[PDB]
Amino acid sequence: EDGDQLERELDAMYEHYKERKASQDAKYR
Amino acid sequence: GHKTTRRVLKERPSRRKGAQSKRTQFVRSLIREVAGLAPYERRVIELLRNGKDKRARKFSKKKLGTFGRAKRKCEELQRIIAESRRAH
Amino acid sequence: HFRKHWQRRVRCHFDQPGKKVTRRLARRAKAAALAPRPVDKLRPIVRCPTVKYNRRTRLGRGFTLEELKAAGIPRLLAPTIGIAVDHRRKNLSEESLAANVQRLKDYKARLILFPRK
Amino acid sequence: GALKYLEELSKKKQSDVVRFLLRVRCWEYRQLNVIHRASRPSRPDKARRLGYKAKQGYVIYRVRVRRGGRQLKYQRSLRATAEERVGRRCSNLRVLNSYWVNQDSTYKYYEVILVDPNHKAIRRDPRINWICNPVHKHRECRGLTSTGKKSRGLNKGHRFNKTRAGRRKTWKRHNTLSLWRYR
Amino acid sequence: DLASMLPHGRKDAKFDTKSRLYELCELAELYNCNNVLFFEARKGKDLYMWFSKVPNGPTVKFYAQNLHTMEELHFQGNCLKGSRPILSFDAAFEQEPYLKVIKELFLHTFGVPQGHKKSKPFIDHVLSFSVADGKIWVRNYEIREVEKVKTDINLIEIGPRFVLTPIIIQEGSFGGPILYENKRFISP
Amino acid sequence: MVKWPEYIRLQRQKKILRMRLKVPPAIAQFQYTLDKNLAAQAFKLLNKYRPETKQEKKERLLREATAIKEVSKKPYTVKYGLNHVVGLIENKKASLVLIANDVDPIELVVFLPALCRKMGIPYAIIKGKARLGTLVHKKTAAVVAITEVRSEDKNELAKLISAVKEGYLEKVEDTRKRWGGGIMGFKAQKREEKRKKSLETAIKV
Amino acid sequence: VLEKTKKRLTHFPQRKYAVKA
Amino acid sequence: QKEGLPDWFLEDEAKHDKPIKPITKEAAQAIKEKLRALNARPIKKVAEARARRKLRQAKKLEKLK
Amino acid sequence: RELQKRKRRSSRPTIRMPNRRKKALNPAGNNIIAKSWNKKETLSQNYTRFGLVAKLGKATGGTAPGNKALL
Amino acid sequence: EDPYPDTVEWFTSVEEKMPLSAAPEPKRRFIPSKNEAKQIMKLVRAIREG
Amino acid sequence: KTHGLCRRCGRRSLHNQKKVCASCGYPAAKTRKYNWSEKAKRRKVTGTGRMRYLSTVPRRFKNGFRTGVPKGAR
RNA sequence: AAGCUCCUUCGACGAGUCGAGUAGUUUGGGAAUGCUGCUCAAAAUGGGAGGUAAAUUUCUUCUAAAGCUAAAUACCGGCCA
RNA sequence: UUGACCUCGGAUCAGGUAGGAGGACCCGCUGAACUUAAGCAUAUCAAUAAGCGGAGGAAAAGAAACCAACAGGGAUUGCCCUAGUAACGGCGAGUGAAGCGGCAACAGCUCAAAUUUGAAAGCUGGCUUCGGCCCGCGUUGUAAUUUGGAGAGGAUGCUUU
Ligand SMILES: [Zn+2]
Repeated sequence: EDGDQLERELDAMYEHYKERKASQDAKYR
Repeated sequence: GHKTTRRVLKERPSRRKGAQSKRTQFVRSLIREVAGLAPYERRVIELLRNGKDKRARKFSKKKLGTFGRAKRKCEELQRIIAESRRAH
Repeated sequence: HFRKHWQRRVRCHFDQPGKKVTRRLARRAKAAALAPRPVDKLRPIVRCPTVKYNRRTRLGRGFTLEELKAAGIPRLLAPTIGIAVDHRRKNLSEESLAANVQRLKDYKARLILFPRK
Repeated sequence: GALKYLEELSKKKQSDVVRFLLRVRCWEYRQLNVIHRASRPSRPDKARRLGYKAKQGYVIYRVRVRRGGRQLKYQRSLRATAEERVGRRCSNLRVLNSYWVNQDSTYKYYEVILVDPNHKAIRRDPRINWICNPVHKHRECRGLTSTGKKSRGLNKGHRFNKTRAGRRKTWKRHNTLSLWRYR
Repeated sequence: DLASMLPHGRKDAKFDTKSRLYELCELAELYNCNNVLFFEARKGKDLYMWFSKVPNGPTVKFYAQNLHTMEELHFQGNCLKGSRPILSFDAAFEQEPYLKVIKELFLHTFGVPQGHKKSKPFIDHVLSFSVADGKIWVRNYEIREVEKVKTDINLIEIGPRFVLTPIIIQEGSFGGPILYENKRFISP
Repeated sequence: MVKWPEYIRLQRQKKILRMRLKVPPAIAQFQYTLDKNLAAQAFKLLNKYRPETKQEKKERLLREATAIKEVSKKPYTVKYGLNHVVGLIENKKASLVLIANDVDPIELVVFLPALCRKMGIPYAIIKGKARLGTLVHKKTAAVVAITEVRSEDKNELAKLISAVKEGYLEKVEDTRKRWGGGIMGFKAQKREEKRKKSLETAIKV
Repeated sequence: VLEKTKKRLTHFPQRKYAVKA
Repeated sequence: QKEGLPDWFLEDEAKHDKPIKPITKEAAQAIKEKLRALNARPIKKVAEARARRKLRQAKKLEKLK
Repeated sequence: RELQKRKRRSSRPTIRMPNRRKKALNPAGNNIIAKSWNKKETLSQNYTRFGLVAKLGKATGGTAPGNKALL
Repeated sequence: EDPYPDTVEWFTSVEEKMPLSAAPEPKRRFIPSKNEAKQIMKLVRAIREG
Repeated sequence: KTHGLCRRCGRRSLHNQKKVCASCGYPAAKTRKYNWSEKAKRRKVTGTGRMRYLSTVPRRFKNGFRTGVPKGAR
């Protein structure tokens, strides 16, 4: 109804994308 | 100069300095209620309701850039105050 | 006064007599198509604007709607019978109206208008 | 008469309704490609008055161009580069006009109206079949659109002496030494 | 230049030509100003200066010419920005009744009130008004002190140099009856 | 984890954004529509006044042509078309107006409820521009209207007018002036509380 | 050609005329 | 509005909706002074930088020889 | 220049363009003007014979003594 | 201040009982369709010609 | 060596490392041409080769680009 | 289908566009000559330009931000003469 | 469960289209320095050369948000004079128009803003026996009517095809 589950899924991929895009530095790691 | 017999000329339809179309005023009034107000007009509305008419004109000119534009915008928002009080 | 590269922009008019023949042949071509009609269009008499030239008259662009109606020539038929129409010029004085109305009646007296088909 | 109501609404771009719609739409365009086809004009009144019809052959492509300067200032407009880039992607179409839809602080968003000259609907219909003639190829590249006319200065008066009828052509005319036969 | 010498005055941007002359009154009422120094240009060539008392006071219209502003490198003088000046008036201002009205308006426009908190404490320049032709000549000088020979004052021009020819004086802020006409003004 | 397609992610993000953002009243009012019963009762009358299809119109034209080769009452039908319906509202000819709730550019219909109210025309918001489309044999109708019905349906239309203005217009008399949105779930509330506690000690500016 | 253009040419076509000297 | 909006929405605007305003050099210098560390310029570190400087010209002079 | 040299060197024939003209220079048909028009005279000379007027504008130069087609 | 104030209905609260347009109604709105007659006559010509 | 045979123009001007022709720029769609060398332009201009198709255009224009066969032909 | 005539009825005209501020460039042209970028951001007896000391900013003249159009004009290239 | 709509995709799907050359003339972008003069610098060469993009037989411009202050002119373009004038420049080197006027040529129009609403009256396909049929586009607007020196709607009477 309020989209709690849909939001949780969407934020999950956003964090994964940010972590993956930041981990290709090797100095960030 | 020379003396010639002047003539009376027909009115030009290109003249927009007559009674303007009643429908466009209706559309403007309706749309203004629907759309709402801009952030800078909200500041002017608060100033006019608080009684700071002088500050309202000065702020409006800074945003608009002309004394005439500031005067028309302050007059327009003054009417909204009068109508909103009447509506309430 | 040759501080720029004038040599690359120098126009010589060695085609002055050639262009005149070309212009004369173009005028003949219009007469070939519009065989009985004149190759020009009737134009009104107007006064020059400036006070330097206001004592002299010349030809205008086209006839005003008011002076075309006073002559007795319909608007939509005037460009068809060889009369130029200018919708931008105003009369502003009876002198300009009378001069061009009389010009139109003189044109109507000399006209030979053929049946449509 | 819905388009007259839309004209007034588009005049109040900072109003609560328009600001809200422009905020959400700006985010959506940013998630999409730089140049992508819009199935429908987002400002139907603005598209209509610029010459858009709902026929087969009329398309809208919207595009965002990075804003700012090169301290040098580009003599053409950001709207001119938007039209030129869309025309290159749709090389078979003819650019008709373009209009502003959104700005943002990093980009600037326009919607471009294009007409297909090889479509039967366009060719049979007057009022648009003039664009089918070959003298109208890549008008946006030559400055023949509305933005190009403004940039070139094609206006009448004493404030446009140097640039009307072509700036470069006027310079050549004023700097040509003419010698007649009988001097 | 005139705004710098006036600590009690403020600058204002371009004013609409199609508006009304008494719209200057509520404009000045907006900023709590009771004196208006109005610059009016025609054809981008001519200058007209108006001095007025904003609510109701008299208003005088001049034609300004022979303008020599600051930043022209032939003056060699300087003065404090906002310092209280000495106003040098001519004897003609005391006799002609219309020149007496202009004298009071000038004293209000260039007064620099005594206790103003934007002025400067020490006095070093004199603003002089002279009437030689049917015109008012405005000059600004620096009071330079020199030790006397066994201190005397020497003057050096520092500022704007312009000529004012009175066109009209009207009672009322920017209207009302005409109380003086030049009858000899030759328009550019 | 598993990666969703780009266009599926985009339209799902818009669904969450629609309920998270605080929407202005002129767009908030489009959230409130009529119930299942009122929609069915409206479409029952509206179906009896459906315009003739492309095939039916040709057959009627062929019938008259054949008769002449070898005097009618004014047709009554549902009016559709945004420019058409707006002119009917401005001229106070539309008895009842139904507006879709999902017009892709919302600015095309955002003024319609206010215009209907200003003229005194009863109006309702119907879930589905496609549902309105089937009524007029189109893919999509932004707005439909009824000007005049036949004598046998004059009483039916009048009852539906009262039903809408009682069942729908009174229910939104206070909510049409209010901002919509603000449906924060548990995850959103945790983010907001976390945001506050990150600024409780120091505020970098 | 456009229908409005055709109507104008239908009822106001170019005529044949002459001017006497 | 910022209160109840997801990170992917807000972080997108923070990147692309920063107002463009001029920065004075005095403001830039103060920030550099304010954020300067306490061990940025010890006597030792400045000494090596000058010593490293003199070597580079000394070596460059040799390539010239 | 290189194209012109190539054509002069080639064995292909030269495409001699006939002197065709966009606009005809003489009236044609079975009307009064076409049957009375003299190809060797000028516009004014032909109109003067016809008794008609050729130019309704102002005379821009000196005409022939017998000219009656220029007003 | 109120970040999200309600809209005070200062224009639509006043009912007006007249159409916005004073233009006269065309005759065609009161009579059978001229266009439909033209379409039918085209169909009649087709039927007669076969 | 530094340059090999170019396929588009036939000269030994194709750089072996850059893989770009120094004369015509073969990988690029357009042919290299510069206005500061008029001699270079006239060496490769139209008319310096065979002119297979464009030589046949003028005769077709002279006859109006007509289509068909002469009347009475076999 | 079309032109006109008359009138106790109507008559919709283009917005991140003008405009103000600022930077660069440009022009014989700081009423900024024009253009572009950035900040702000309009109007409806409206808007633009100009005339005018003439006593108030009266008067004159046009209608921007949509579009098409032959001819007189240029031509070291193309087909020829 | 089924079925619409929206949006986004696949296909060696049915039919099309663009690229390259040429570039004398034409429309834009970008863009110098040698040189000339002056204590210096701006200026000059030049809004040129080089570089990039885009057309045609011409291109471009074009039917006034114009010129004017007149007893007014009346889209655009070009020639002649205006004129080395106004105007801008240590009022250096210098730079440098335009209105009027004579002439060549002349041509005017299309939309958006309206409800056909007593009848989407409009159009792309592809199957044909070439008679005509269906698939769709489209009401978030395709026809007819109108384009502000106008116009609409009624009434009236001639005229026109
Ligand atoms: Zn090669």
